[PDB]
Amino acid sequence: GSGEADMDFLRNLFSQKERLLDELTLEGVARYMQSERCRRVICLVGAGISTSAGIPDFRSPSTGLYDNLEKYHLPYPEAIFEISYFKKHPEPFFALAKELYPGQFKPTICHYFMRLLKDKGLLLRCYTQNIDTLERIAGLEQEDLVEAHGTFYTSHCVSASCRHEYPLSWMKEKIFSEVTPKCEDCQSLVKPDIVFFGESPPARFFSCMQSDFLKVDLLLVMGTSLQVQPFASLISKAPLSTPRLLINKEKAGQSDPFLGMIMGLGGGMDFDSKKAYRDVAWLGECDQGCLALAELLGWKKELEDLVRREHASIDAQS
Ligand SMILES: [Zn+2]
Repeated sequence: GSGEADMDFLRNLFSQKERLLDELTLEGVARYMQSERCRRVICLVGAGISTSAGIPDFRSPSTGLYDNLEKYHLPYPEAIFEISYFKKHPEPFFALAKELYPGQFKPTICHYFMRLLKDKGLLLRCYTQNIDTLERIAGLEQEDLVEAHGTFYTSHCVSASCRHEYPLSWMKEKIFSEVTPKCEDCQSLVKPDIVFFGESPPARFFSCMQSDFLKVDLLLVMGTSLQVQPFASLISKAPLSTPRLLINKEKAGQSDPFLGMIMGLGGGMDFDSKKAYRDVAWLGECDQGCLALAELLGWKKELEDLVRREHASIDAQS
């Protein structure tokens, strides 16, 4: 390949060992988090943090969700999230969005735990797979978040020459009234800032992925398998001394041999080999693990009060 020199040029430009936990347990993590050294925490979260809110298993065809979409005849399943298809045929996506827009679910204990991390100046960043808006509803702000698949909170005209922004109430009204949103300036489609196939993600995603893991003191991985992009790559970016806690129902089994080898060679999770020194798995429901961890930090009541207050505020304002 005559391209190898160019690939070497870029790789050289973009190229980037203590035991800090006294014990590989939740209790050890909680003590570490109270130590001076634990200043910057990154959470990586997936669908398991929202199950307890009632968010459905979207893999199942058996719930409300997709029946309404038969009439559209998609040419392949991903077409509903592909930008060139959306531009010609926006209706299927907007029919799905009607189900997915927030309003019907509240954040979980796990979300509010991340709100406490923010309140306490510990949260460097939350990387989320989810598109349920629950992190934002819990009070994490855009600067706190890298939403891997984007967000329904913000919306923009799709034309690169315009890119007018529209607020959630403007969109939600249109979607609920089954009016396809058009830009008032240029008449192009307006879509929520969900990152479609074929679309560029916000630049800040890469910049955060390239910076944040250089000086992170603790990774909290909740409600996701380790073998999911981009998370597989991001945990292996942390400093070798940085402790990493997984809170999830189950540890995933092996999913592929390249990804598996890569993990093992690259500084993937090691909870229980003879070389284990910094990774902890806590297996159970995300809410239960965050309750437990909060109790260890002396935050039980603060967290309880926060959940109750915020849930009541959602009731009051619905
Ligand atoms: Zn426009």
